[PDB]
Amino acid sequence: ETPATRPVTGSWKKNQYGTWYKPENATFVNGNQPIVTRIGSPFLNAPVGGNLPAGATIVYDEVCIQAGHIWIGYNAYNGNRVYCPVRTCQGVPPNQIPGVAWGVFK
Repeated sequence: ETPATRPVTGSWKKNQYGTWYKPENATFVNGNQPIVTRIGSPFLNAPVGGNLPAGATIVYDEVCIQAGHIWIGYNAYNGNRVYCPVRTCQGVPPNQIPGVAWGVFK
């Protein structure tokens, strides 16, 4: 597995890649802009899965922080780990600074 072994940061925890994540099951309703989604990894340098249409409702199970962005981790029908950037984050938690969301989080 390789996550953070010690009880750290509570909600957020850092994985082996140095990506901060948290398991959170929510619905992300994309706003008025299509978002570039990634697969496997939450990076701008990660393989692109496609663009998420504006107004698409995503059910995600994870939120990650990497590449100055906050990402949502969900799976596609092919089993792809799709990461959609949902907002920016200046720095890494616990002192994270999340920018405006590109949608809603239900």
